[PDB]
Amino acid sequence: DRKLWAPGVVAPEYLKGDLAGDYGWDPLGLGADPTALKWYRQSELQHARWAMLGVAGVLVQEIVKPDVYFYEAGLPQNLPEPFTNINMGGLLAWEFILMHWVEVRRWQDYKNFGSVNEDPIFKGNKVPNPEMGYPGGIFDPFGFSKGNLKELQTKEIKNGRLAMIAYMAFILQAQATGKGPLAALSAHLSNPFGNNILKNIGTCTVPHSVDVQGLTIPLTCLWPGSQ
Amino acid sequence: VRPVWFPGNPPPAHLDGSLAGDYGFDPLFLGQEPQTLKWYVQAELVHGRFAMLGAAGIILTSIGAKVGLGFPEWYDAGKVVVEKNNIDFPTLMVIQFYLMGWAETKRWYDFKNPGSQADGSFLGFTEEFKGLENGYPGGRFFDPMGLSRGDAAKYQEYKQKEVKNGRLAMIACLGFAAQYAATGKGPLDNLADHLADPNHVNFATNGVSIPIA
Amino acid sequence: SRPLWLPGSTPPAHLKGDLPGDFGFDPLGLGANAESLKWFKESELVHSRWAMAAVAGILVQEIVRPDVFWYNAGKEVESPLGPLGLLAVEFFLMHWVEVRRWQDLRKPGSVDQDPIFSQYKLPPHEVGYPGGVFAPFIPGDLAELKVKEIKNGRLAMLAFVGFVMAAQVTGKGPIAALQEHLADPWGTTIFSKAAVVPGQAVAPPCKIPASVSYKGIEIPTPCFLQGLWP
Ligand code: CLA
Ligand code: CLA
Ligand code: CLA
Ligand code: CLA
Ligand code: CLA
Ligand SMILES: CC(/C=C/C=C(C)/C=C/[C@@]12O[C@]1(C)C[C@@H](O)CC2(C)C)=C\C=C\C=C(C)\C=C\C=C(C)\C=C\[C@@]12O[C@]1(C)C[C@@H](O)CC2(C)C
Ligand SMILES: CC(/C=C/C=C(C)/C=C/[C@@]12O[C@]1(C)C[C@@H](O)CC2(C)C)=C\C=C\C=C(C)\C=C\C=C(C)\C=C\[C@@]12O[C@]1(C)C[C@@H](O)CC2(C)C
Repeated sequence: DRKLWAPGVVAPEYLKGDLAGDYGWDPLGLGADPTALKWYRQSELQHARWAMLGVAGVLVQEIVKPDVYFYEAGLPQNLPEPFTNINMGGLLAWEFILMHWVEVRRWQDYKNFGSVNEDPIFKGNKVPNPEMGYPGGIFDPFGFSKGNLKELQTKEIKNGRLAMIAYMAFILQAQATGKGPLAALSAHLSNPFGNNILKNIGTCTVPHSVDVQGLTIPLTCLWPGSQ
Repeated sequence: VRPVWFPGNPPPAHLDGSLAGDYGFDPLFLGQEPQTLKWYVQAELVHGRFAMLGAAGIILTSIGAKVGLGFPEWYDAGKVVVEKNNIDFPTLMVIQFYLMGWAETKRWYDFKNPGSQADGSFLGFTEEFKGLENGYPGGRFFDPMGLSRGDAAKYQEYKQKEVKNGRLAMIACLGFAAQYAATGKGPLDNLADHLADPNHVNFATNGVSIPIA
Repeated sequence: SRPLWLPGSTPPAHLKGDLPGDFGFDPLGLGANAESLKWFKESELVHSRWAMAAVAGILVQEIVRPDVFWYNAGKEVESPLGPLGLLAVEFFLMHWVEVRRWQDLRKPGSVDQDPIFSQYKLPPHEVGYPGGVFAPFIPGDLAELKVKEIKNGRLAMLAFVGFVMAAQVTGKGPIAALQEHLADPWGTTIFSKAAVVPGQAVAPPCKIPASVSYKGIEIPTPCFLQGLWP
């Protein structure tokens, strides 16, 4: 909680540094309810980890194959050769079921903390739980914990906040200039005064709709302007 | 203390946090008298249950007409029903009023006399018609699953859910009426027109709702 | 304590685990009333048993006679006993047995006695589990077998519902649709036949006709809840 988010601000009396990355920000007072603070920490960890994976994926996907737009990589006709033009219904089914399982397990760990630790088939195997949101065990196989856990949680959540900001940046850049992260960076370095957020905000390069094997996904932008 | 319709405003004394869906909304003080408040409670529940049935039926038949099944819109189904089936509308209306009059007079005279309707006069049915609470008859006929019986907190949660979905369905039926009067088409036609272009297709772009432009 | 449907949840106060198949599942609290719970227990048992017999029947009918669709098997038998003679026999026999079962449901100590040969009767049993002449060669403990019965029966209830909804969407029987799924796992799901988005809705059309003749009439043959289909 020390070294807060601003020089002259005070921390709310529910943010006292017991959570990692606590700068005492909470300007909307959403974490004033401890129940809601627990749930929002879990959602923060989820958004953070998914966004770290997301920026890693967009970056490594542009580096490995710059041939493919990450904004259009979800389209089935841009999928790799073992999966090109695959039926998105069965794909969505795989994803839906396999994610329903794990996310309901995580949610039951939130509701009753320490109740879904054991494997339900091979009932000899229990994931530990130092904290809610940090299962460990098979999720910490290299064992980087049982050391500086608070410092590693701080690193995780800081890089995760940064990755959330960075992925929304990726998305908005892809919507504005129609380019990936590194493509946008190189386009800035090519002409860093005629190619910036000016002369590119106000134009959305996302189409009004996209036909995906019969469906028409509505395909909006995060702000209005130019199709 | 308790959620109010107008945060900050204290609730009126006659709206204690006891009835289902009590948010202290009585600006005209219509239910200030207790017996009048019981009457209006049963009126709200009957209105909301009829409106839940009506919204569900309108929604289902609109779904059927929208996906292509053999369904008219809610504003055309009476004519279609009495003309597809050679049904005499007077006969249907008087049968409906006979049956609903029996039912609603039983309602009325259980409200006037709660101890009534359970003497065995109807067909020997005594306890099926005694009524649990005002507006919540219960029993083996009106509550065949026994959901009022057993768990009481579940029963209160269900009362809240009932009154709230009933108010939402009353608003929804008012919306169906206004949307037919404005757009001249079905409810889910309105919804599809809104989901097509959420902007430029709403009540501000009919020329009926806002006559300024 | 006991295995639950949600390994972290708390079962309702009215589900103490005494009953077979009691896994704490009553999110709506339908079995909260002690009197409604007996009726729902019996209805679960008879639904389970009817659905198990019916699923086994469709499967074995599909294996023995793949020539006939189980959804159409009502109008394709052409027995010499006509439709209405069979319907009358079934009506009266099922009326007898179901009224007997119902009389055991209401007043349990009522009907264990044979109404013809007084020497034969059922031993004092539990409602839903007659026993006696209904149960020769019970193989093992009765409690675990009641649990097995109700579990296979819930599975068979879902299996008959699946037969219905995969015979209305696919028009094929259970094993035929299973082979249809094995021959195209990613394209023959219901997710790959149907999808609704905010702006369009693609539903699978029924392979069942809306009406069938059956001897001079027209039986309405509707899809279950089409329109609500995804
Ligand atoms: C006819 C339907 C009807 C009836 C009889 C009631 C009755 C009641 N409501 Mg409910 N209510 C309704 C519809 C109804 N409500 C709807 C649709 C909503 C959502 C907008 C609500 C939301 C609501 C809240 C949030 C609360 C109540 C409460 C109450 C109680 C106290 C107020 C009172 O005495 O009202 C008497 C009402 C009438 C005599 C009927 C009103 C008819 C007027 C005279 C005509 C004007 C209505 C309207 C403005 C016009 C729109 C349609 C028009 C364009 C044609 C009482 C039991 C309070 C409570 O404690 O309940 C337990 C409370 O907190 N109601
Ligand atoms: C959201 C809707 C809703 C809810 C929560 C309730 C809740 C309740 N009602 Mg009310 N009721 C409703 C709608 C609702 N009702 C409607 C529409 C009617 C008119 C038919 C009634 C008529 C009615 C009477 C006459 C009585 C009750 C009673 C009760 C209580 C016990 C039953 C129960 O637990 O219901 C739980 C409700 C649900 C779990 C909702 C089920 C969801 C349905 C099946 C969705 C599908 C609807 C379908 C499309 C259309 C159905 C058609 C219909 C003709 C069957 C409880 C407070 C009894 C009572 O108070 O006992 C003391 C009582 O006597 N209600
Ligand atoms: C149950 C809620 C509900 C829902 C989900 C919808 C949804 C929709 N309506 Mg409908 N509508 C409703 C209620 C509802 N309406 C009611 C109650 C009315 C009468 C005023 C209307 C009248 C209406 C018209 C005339 C039109 C729509 C249209 C539409 C569509 C676009 C939205 C729009 O134009 O703004 C309409 C949104 C509202 C009117 C607000 C929603 C209802 C509010 C929240 C009720 C508040 C009541 C309040 C709590 C108590 C009142 C008493 C108080 C004054 C003291 C959309 C599908 C348009 C359409 O067809 O799209 C193509 C259109 O032209 N609606
Ligand atoms: C009609 C068939 C039926 C009936 C009467 C029952 C009755 C019962 N079940 Mg069983 N059950 C069934 C089918 C049925 N079950 C199926 C198919 C499954 C597998 C999903 C289960 C799984 C199950 C578990 C795991 C447990 C029970 C338990 C119970 C008891 C408490 C719940 C209660 O009172 O609700 C009474 C239920 C009804 C009145 C039926 C509800 C009908 C509503 C109105 C419509 C439901 C529509 C449905 C959602 C559509 C599903 C189809 C498809 C989409 C899958 C009670 C004896 C608990 C128990 O044993 O405690 C003693 C328990 O732990 N049930
Ligand atoms: C749930 C019960 C059920 C129902 C309603 C049906 C209905 C049908 N079956 Mg299926 N079947 C079932 C279970 C069921 N089956 C089971 C469990 C099996 C596995 C043994 C089969 C195996 C089977 C085959 C192999 C064939 C059918 C066929 C048929 C059709 C004609 C039957 C006929 O001619 O009667 C003949 C009637 C009798 C032989 C008399 C009944 C036998 C004795 C008296 C025992 C009955 C009492 C006993 C205690 C069991 C009752 C308990 C329980 C079922 C409730 C008809 C659609 C035929 C078909 O495809 O038609 C096109 C066909 O070839 N069935
Ligand atoms: C989860 C996430 C991103 C996940 C991304 C994923 C999975 C990306 C996947 C893909 O890209 C790849 C990999 C490859 C592509 O081919 C395919 C897809 C699928 C497209 C972003 C979250 C992004 C989340 C963001 C940006 C959240 C920002 C939240 C903020 C700023 C909150 C602020 C406050 O709430 C506090 C903290 C305190 C309050 O009191 C005050 C305020 C100010 C309200
Ligand atoms: C909106 C409504 C009532 C609104 C009341 C309000 C706002 C009251 C407000 C207040 O009083 C309070 C609360 C407190 C006071 O101090 C202040 C005010 C402000 C005065 C009732 C709707 C009530 C609406 C009802 C009962 C609707 C029933 C609909 C049915 C039966 C539909 C049937 C059909 O549509 C189908 C199903 C198929 C078709 O083919 C055939 C038909 C028949 C057309």
